[PDB]
Amino acid sequence: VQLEVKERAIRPRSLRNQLRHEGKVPAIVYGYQIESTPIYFEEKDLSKILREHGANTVIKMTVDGKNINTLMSKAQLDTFTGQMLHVEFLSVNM
Amino acid sequence: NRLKEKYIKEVTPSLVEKFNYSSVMQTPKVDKIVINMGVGDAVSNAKNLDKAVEELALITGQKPLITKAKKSIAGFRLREGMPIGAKVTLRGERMYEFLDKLVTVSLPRVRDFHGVSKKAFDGRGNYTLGIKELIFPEVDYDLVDKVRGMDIVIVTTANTDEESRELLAQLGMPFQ
Amino acid sequence: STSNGRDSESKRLGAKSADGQTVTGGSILYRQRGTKIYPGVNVGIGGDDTLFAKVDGVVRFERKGRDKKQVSVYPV
Amino acid sequence: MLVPKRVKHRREFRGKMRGEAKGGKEVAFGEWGLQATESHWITNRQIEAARIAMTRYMKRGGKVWIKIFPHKSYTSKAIGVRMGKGKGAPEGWVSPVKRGKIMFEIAGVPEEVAREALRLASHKLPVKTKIVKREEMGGES
Amino acid sequence: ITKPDKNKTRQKRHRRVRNKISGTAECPRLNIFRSNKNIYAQVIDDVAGVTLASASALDKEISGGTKTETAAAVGKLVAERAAEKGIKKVVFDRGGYLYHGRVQALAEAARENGLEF
Amino acid sequence: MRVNITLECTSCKERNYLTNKNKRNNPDRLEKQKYCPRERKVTLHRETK
RNA sequence: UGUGGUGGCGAUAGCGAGAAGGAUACACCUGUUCCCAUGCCGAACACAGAAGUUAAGCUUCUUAGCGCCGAUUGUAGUGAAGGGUUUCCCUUUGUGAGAGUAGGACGUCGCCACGC
RNA sequence: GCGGUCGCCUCCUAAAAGGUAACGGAGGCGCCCAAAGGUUCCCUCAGAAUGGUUGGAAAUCAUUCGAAGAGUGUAAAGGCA
RNA sequence: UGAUGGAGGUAGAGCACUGUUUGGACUAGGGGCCCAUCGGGUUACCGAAUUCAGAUAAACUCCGAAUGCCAUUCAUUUAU
Ligand SMILES: [Zn+2]
Repeated sequence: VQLEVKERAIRPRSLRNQLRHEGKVPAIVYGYQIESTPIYFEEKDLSKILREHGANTVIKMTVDGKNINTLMSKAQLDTFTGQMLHVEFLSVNM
Repeated sequence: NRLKEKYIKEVTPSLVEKFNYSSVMQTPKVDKIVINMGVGDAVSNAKNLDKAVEELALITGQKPLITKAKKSIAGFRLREGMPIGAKVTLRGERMYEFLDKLVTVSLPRVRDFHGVSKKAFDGRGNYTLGIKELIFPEVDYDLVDKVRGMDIVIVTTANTDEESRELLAQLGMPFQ
Repeated sequence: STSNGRDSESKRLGAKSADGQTVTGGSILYRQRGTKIYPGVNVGIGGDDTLFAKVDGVVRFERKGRDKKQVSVYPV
Repeated sequence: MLVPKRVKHRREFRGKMRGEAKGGKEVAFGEWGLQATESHWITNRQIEAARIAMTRYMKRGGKVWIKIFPHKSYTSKAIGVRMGKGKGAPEGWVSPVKRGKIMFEIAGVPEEVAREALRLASHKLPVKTKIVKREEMGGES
Repeated sequence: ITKPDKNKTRQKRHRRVRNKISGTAECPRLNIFRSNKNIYAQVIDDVAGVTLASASALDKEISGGTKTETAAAVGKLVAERAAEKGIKKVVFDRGGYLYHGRVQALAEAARENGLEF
Repeated sequence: MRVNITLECTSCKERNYLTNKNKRNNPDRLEKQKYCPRERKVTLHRETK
């Protein structure tokens, strides 16, 4: 119902090095009624859904309007980190 | 012959009734007989090939081929280009007459009558029968002095075991 | 005491002409050993699989569907 | 001096390698695994030591997964031979591990024996470690 | 038993003949097509792909049985419809065929009536 | 085994051509309808004895 | 519009699976005396024929099971500019692949002939 | 110094044009074919499954699947259905 | 310098091929030991045919980068 719904830029170039330090999760969405955007996230809002709601349950991205029903596809990190990278959302509708 | 008129009169329409072909063009037929005589001993003696070609030319109406080697193996003691066997293709009316001879003459010259061996099954209308021996009227004791045999490979246009069995059965082939 | 260290010599393959040159008669375009590029308009294959330029003009490279490529010359 | 894990060659010699970085390659079979955090060669015999320090806390078997295997070879000269002639004789069988290939995996046993086994395993390998589950897994069939 | 249908091999031999030279800008093709009953002919350029003159076997005017008899007639009619448009140096397609009839009659009748080979 | 060999115009008698043979496969003297430069005419050439 | 012949355009044209048709046409199909042919064989090749049939091929239509074409993201790598240990890692500015896909896709265009 | 090597041809090292050294890592050469050449026609492979008299896992056969898993005089790359 | 065009198998991915290899399922029948002295073949590797997930490479490739490189009756600046 509510998440970290933000937007990004086309090529935010190598500033992403600093995104590795001060704690942001860059994320990815592409689907049916909206083609493709990248969206910010933080790690303290989705692992709580992974524990509480589960690893493969429904996420409702909201643009203060109609629903966007995404699901996880892949999130594999670099090792010896314990922090999120490469979150590919993937929406399949109702 | 006998068998073509058997097709045109009696063999076809009962087989049509058993399976209800919407066209007469789906009557399965008989094409080929392939006859082979693998020797192996002729590598030792080139005079072994002097007689099998004569025997096959007497039984058929054709001189058979002289088959190649296709391999080079010393564990079977063969180079390339080695004359080993002999093919006979058969088409047309000599097909039917040779099958007539097989029905009337060959099968009642078999020791220990038990029936034609069934298990040549192969699914797709391909029954082969090994022949071991003097099972033919155009053969003498004083001519044939070896224990050579024959080979039959009849290939049809059928698609089941059952239609192939009934093609061979309404024309003859007394199985077990 | 090593049983190695013996060499061929560099026989200097590779394209010797760009796209859009002004090319005279007969000059070499792309020297092969083995058919990596087929010829096209006004280009022949030598004994050692080279490529010519018969008609004076402009070298341009193309495709042959998916696999392999062509050289051809178009005059003025 | 016996090698636990030999190969079949195709080639006596290889170049001395150059390792930088990898990632990913999560826990797949078992339930408890290390992660190398550094970059070195790891030889044959260290894997023998890791096997034995794994198993001699394990009781009645359990589950042991080895996910790293030697492939490449070393050479060395004699003592006192000058620089000069061709490469040394091939001796040993080594394979490098970058930042994060999981070393081994365990399952079927509760955590305490597992963490003892992984501490015993980690003190016989020259690389710093951690301990990982199937921690964050959306793919679990 | 599979029986490979005969147009497949005819087209294979076409493709292994056509890849030398069509060359049909001012010296166009001929074309030769069997059936079990008839014969067809076209005269095509490249790469317009346009037949400039054509004649069937037995769809316009017949002579006799569907034979070399017809083949001489078609070899008449193709060149008689051709040289009105001013064509001189035509190139044969062999099709995928050989020369024991029904084609060389077309060839010879193409030779006499005004087409150079 | 294989020896260098020169040919011979059978009319004007000049050593025109040169080739190679394997003289256990072919012990004889060859006969080819080669060309003659001095006559401008096809001439049956043979091995020099 | 159908049917046949014949062309380019990267399989987005294919494969597999399912259905219908014989106006004309194509093909199977009946033969071999004739031109021809079989390293044996009218199976092919070549020559003649109109008894039979949509059965197969061929043509039309359905299917995203298989194969193919696949945006935008991100991430790995890297030019230039830097900084600490120099085994190697990190930071600004430019450029970004492969895997993963949402999606597309059971063709498009050209000429001639015969019917319609 | 004792050993090894001295001309030519393929591949890697070679930093995706060309070039590039080391007593770096690997294999060959000092021929052969009168057709193993030229032209013109015709053809498509290795294997695998299933039956078949001597017949053996594996000779000769027959059917089906099969883009190559074959071959190409000779070493290796690059090509060629 | 900027624009445009192609030559190509380097970094990284690196599975499709060729090499090296980790655990599961399946039998086709090797199963030495069988019950045996007439059908059940009991255990094991289940190896090859497969079929799953998972690694890997200077002389592995289904793919594939920045950069330099070759050219243009191209544009600007400069002096060879
Ligand atoms: Zn003379």
